[PDB]
Amino acid sequence: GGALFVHRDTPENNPDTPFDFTPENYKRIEAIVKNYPEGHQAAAVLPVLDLAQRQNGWLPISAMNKVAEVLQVPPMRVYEVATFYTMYNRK
Amino acid sequence: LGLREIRVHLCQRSPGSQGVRDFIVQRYVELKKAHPNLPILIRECSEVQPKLWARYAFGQEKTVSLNNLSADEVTRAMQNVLSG
Amino acid sequence: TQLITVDEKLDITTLTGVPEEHIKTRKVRIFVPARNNMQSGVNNTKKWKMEFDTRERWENPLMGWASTADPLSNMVLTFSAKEDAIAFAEKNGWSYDVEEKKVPKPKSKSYGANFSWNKRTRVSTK
Amino acid sequence: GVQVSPSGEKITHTGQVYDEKDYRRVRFVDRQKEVNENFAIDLIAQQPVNEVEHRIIACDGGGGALGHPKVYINLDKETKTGTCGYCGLQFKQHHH
Amino acid sequence: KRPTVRPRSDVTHKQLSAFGEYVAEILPKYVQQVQVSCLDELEICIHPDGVIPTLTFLRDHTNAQFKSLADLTAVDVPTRQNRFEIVYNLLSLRFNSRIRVKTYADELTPIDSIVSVHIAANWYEREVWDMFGVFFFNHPDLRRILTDYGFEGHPFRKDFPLTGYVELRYDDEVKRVVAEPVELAQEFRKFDLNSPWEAFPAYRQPP
Amino acid sequence: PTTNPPTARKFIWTNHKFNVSATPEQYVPYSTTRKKIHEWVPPSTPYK
Amino acid sequence: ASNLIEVFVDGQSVMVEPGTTVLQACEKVGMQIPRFCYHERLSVAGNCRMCLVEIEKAPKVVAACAMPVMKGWNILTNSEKSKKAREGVMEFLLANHPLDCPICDQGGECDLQDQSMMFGSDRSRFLEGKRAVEDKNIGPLVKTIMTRCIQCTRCIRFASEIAGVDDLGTTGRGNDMQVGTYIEKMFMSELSGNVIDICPVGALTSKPYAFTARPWETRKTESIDVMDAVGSNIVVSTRTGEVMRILPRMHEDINEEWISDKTRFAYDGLKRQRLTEPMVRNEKGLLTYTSWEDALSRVAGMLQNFEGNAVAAIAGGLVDAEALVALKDLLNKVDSDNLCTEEIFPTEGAGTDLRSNYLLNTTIAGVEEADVVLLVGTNPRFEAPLFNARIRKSWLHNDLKVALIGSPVDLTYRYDHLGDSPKILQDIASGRHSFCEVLKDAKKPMVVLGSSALQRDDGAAILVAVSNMVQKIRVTTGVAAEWKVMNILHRIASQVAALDLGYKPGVEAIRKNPPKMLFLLGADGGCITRQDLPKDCFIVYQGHHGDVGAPMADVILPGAAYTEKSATYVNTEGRAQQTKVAVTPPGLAREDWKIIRALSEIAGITLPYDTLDQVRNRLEEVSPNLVRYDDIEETNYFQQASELAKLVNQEVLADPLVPPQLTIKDFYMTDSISRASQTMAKCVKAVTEG
Amino acid sequence: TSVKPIFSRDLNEAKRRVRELYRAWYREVPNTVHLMQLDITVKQGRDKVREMFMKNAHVTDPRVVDLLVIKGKMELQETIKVWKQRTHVMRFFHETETPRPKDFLSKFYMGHDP
Ligand code: SF4
Ligand code: SF4
Ligand code: FES
Ligand SMILES: [Zn+2]
Repeated sequence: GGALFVHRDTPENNPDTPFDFTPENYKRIEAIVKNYPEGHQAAAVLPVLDLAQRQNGWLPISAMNKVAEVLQVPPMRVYEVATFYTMYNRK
Repeated sequence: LGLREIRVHLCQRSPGSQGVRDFIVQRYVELKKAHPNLPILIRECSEVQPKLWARYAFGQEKTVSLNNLSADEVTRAMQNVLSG
Repeated sequence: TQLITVDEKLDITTLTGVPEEHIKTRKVRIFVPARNNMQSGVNNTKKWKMEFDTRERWENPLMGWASTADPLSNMVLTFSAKEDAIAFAEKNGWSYDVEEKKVPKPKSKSYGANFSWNKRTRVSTK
Repeated sequence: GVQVSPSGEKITHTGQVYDEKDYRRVRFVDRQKEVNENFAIDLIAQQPVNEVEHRIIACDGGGGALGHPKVYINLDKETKTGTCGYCGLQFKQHHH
Repeated sequence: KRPTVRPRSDVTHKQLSAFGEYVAEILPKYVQQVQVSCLDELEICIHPDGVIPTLTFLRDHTNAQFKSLADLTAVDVPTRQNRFEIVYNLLSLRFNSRIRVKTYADELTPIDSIVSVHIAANWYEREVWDMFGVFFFNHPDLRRILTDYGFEGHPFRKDFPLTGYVELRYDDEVKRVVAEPVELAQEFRKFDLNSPWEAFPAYRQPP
Repeated sequence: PTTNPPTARKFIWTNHKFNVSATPEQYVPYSTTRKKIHEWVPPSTPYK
Repeated sequence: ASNLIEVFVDGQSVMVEPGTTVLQACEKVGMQIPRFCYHERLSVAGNCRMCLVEIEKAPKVVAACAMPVMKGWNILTNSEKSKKAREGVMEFLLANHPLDCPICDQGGECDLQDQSMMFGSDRSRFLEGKRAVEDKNIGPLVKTIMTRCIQCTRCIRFASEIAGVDDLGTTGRGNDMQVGTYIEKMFMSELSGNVIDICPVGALTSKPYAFTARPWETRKTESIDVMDAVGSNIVVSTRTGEVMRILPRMHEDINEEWISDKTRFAYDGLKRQRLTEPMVRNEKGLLTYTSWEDALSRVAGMLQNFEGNAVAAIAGGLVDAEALVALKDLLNKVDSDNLCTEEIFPTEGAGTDLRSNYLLNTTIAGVEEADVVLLVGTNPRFEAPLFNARIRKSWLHNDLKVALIGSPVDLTYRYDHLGDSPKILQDIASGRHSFCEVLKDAKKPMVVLGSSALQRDDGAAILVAVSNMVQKIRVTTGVAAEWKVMNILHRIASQVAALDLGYKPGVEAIRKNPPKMLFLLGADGGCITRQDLPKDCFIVYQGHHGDVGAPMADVILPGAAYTEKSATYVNTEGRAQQTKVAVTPPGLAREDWKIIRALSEIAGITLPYDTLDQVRNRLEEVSPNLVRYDDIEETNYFQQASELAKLVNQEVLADPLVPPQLTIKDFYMTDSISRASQTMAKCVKAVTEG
Repeated sequence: TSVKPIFSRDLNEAKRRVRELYRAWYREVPNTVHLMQLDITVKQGRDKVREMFMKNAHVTDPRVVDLLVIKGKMELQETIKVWKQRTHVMRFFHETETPRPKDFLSKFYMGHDP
């Protein structure tokens, strides 16, 4: 239903959709990542993703992919989070 | 003569084949330097009676046992094969 | 009726009506059937089987069915151990190539390994 | 439909026909080759898509216990159409 | 009380177990592994040297009047070295009870006949011979009963193919019915049907 | 069937046929399958 | 005593190591507890909750897949609580499961069916409407039908822990949890078809095998794979004289339960571009159909009029030891010894005289004991996956540290990339490369070289440099004298047997002294060609496909395939493994050694052996390692080979040695059986497109 | 190495029985080529008897020999009495079975069978 849990590319929501973090968001991200041990930085996924949501208002696929790229995580490990938690707006 | 191959059969852990392993480690190197282009095959197996197969031209093979020898009997048999 | 000294190897070929062909030219296989990986059941990996060599199968021109001149194409015997099968084969005069039984090796397993501080067992898929 | 081959033999709905050089066509000499002229694929294609207003529809075929097991079909993908696995009926989300 | 399961009474179990003790302690020289089943059936296993004594005792003895030989069978189990499990199912009209006696044989290990006890066993022993290859002693006329007049083999042996080794037809050349090696238009299809999941844990074979 | 008639279906025949054995227009069996294994198509050119 | 502990299973006692689970103990006493999520090679996950048992004097039930066993615990497998837990879990699993069994390829071999019949109830009190899920599309090999997923996570854990993809997961939560990807993405790795095997409920199925059969019909023949040189154990399912699929076997030492997609999906080539009849040239120079008598007479004449150094043979990779030894005996009886392979191994030094120099002496199961691994000129991923899978298993559990001298690739695991040129070898040996520190502090290293690196002209130089490095490694670390550091990984099945049989590897001798009567047995790679041979050279080609060697032939003797014959194939370790007959060859095709013995009889020659046992007695004569089936023979003569090979004056070329299979689109089609498969073509067309 | 004997405590008594059986068959052949109206001579029948006897000449266990003699006496009964017709008697000669050659090469030309 409305919460489909799948993603079919569109012009508004595609990997080429223009998302990117602001130089302030990057420093906030650095701090967040610093709030966790040095080997475990894949735990900032939730705060960084909600941050992107705040900047952009919602979450397109490019946003998740960029979060992954930043944290060096597989993007599916971010798709799972986004789909699981409801505070994350994918429309 | 018409010798083409020498293929040595033996065991890895057995007394009878003890003469072939010593022979190998001490002289296979020098012998394969002397005859560089001659196959000298060692196919060591388990619970196999050691033998020396010398096959000459037109597919004709010989076989002389090596059970419970020293390395010197092995050397003499191998050189007898080589010479003919 | 006391005992008798036979002192030879058993041979039953002459009493089984089996033709020379299917005794001399037959290679039996003795084995424990391998588990089917489409399933995790291990109850068909217990009893030893005896299976014969496969022979020709040609389509029937009329319909297109599989034909054979091999009576033993579907012969399967079930034994509780390896020596029993070897004895049956020797007795009936067949040639056999045996295949040892494959038991999985015991494996260390821990649910905590999935959650580790420094090892690579740490999984990202709960 | 029932199309013929260069030899005149009719091609069944399985795509089967004997080659011109095949000797197995003597069985059809002074006799006929039985084919079914009603190809089920063309027929089930001739049927229309049944629209629905629910995202998940069931299909028992028809007649209840005279049809097939009841399966449920998802209709989220608005480009595609859901096809029963037993019958070939198609369904589409009306409101997309 | 439950409508699908089968009503079970222990009284028959006790009766048959007591009679089994009776038989075991009255024929120790032959009796092996008496046993009774969940379904009420008595099974007395013996050494083949005891066939005639056991059956004669069970026929003539007063507390055991099994004087009707219902059946006489064999069972090929190629695993064990003595394959054939010969079975004697019997009936007492005086006590309205049955009993089963079993022996074991081999291709080259014959047993004694019981036609001196039960004349019903002539044809049954001929059948066992024709089907499995077990030879009986002191049999009046031991020949084939069911197989063809020149048939080679014992078909009920598990090692014998279901379809046999030969096949018959008529040949105009010789003007006779002849036997040719088997050749089928459709080969029998062997279906592997055993489920790989243990089904009855009460019969589990410990390794 | 003049009062309780059958149900109408396209694929049903409109002309019943009797047993047509020992005639033409009879039934001859055949394989409804295609070739399983395909042979190599040798080239039309020589090695020269 | 050695930290074991006593535990009971319905009274019966058994001593189990600590950390052992309830399930493993119940197995140790022969009992198999139900399962839908535990697979014996994947991380534990207590999801299905079908493993539930009660512990004596314990209120609730534990998950036998995850609960370790404590002292004195009695495990009640067949008590009321356990039965009712199983029945409840079955009710729940089947509540939303679709009535698809008669269209589900998993029918007859479904764990859900059998566990419902053996452990669950026979009724449904679900009076509601089930759910449905829109099916994915993850490629041309795996068909996804996700109304049938019981969310066991096996696919996910397998992709992550064994394949190393990490592209599968669970989207959503609750009853609407959708296993799979969140985006359209083809899941085309080289260990993808095993997710089919570990999905118990037909959600993931083979598109090729779709609808083609049912498990009870199939007759199961135990054979091995030949696409690679690992010797993967397989079962060949047949249905009325026809191969229906390839299904793996279990061999904890080689292919525990896995096989490559090339191995299980390239059986569609045995149904295409096949040689079924002996062919011969007509006056016009075209290939026409003829008999066995005629072609064998032609070949026997041509053989009679030739002698040594004018005759020659070539093997191709899918060849069996029997054909190799028979052809060798034939050529020997006509005095030729130019028997060559298509794969280049260096005879410079000890060559094939010592098996230590062309085997995997640290057998595949030795990667589990190792601490450091060094890859030279290999992409073991695309070249011998199961070996790469074992290296990944070690990299996971035993913290193995990998390194690679070669072109940078993925490998599905992380590795220390040193360089590309082979001059890194001298620097690792003489003790100047960073890696030397690891190497010195290590305890059980193993170097492994790729035949691919030996195909370039500097194979002998690479080999001698690796020998130097291995010797100095053994000297520094202090190996135990039973640990083998030097290894060689082949990508060609018949190679090890050919080298054990005396074949002179490489086609250099042919180029050197070209023949007038060339034998071309299974060779369809294209090393030699008529532009390199005299004019009017009589070529006779054996084989089972018509890819390369048959077009250029004057006679064609159609042979058999691995699913069509019994044959010994030796793997990189020396483990002789026998194939078995599942089908007979098509048309007038025949066993290869049979063809060759008949050829001899037609000629004045006559080989002694009329049967297969005699051919294998001959094998025992030549090399007795070819008959010890499933066994591996230790070989301990590397010191001498190194003393000998320290005397060649060749140096490496400094060219960056890179492997031929650099991506997966260069993995699906490598031999004729693969190039003749429409399925592998579908795969390449999926990967190249995206 | 110790077993129960069926009839013969050694191979010589079994050979005595085998010879008795050979005599019986050799004496019977003519009566059954007369009665059954077989279209063969009396020499062919006795050659066939001898061939079927040699077919099991390799045996050394007296029990196998005793059982073979029992089977032979069963057949001789079926034949002395006319329980079996000329069909079953001529089954022995295999007048229609195309004789498979023992030449490796012919077996190679026709089929995959060894
Ligand atoms: S798709 Fe199959 S393997 Fe994956 S979680 Fe579902 S049932 Fe398990
Ligand atoms: S997975 Fe099993 S239970 Fe489900 S539809 Fe397929 S065969 Fe039936
Ligand atoms: S087997 Fe334990 S929860 Fe699945
Ligand atoms: Zn439907």
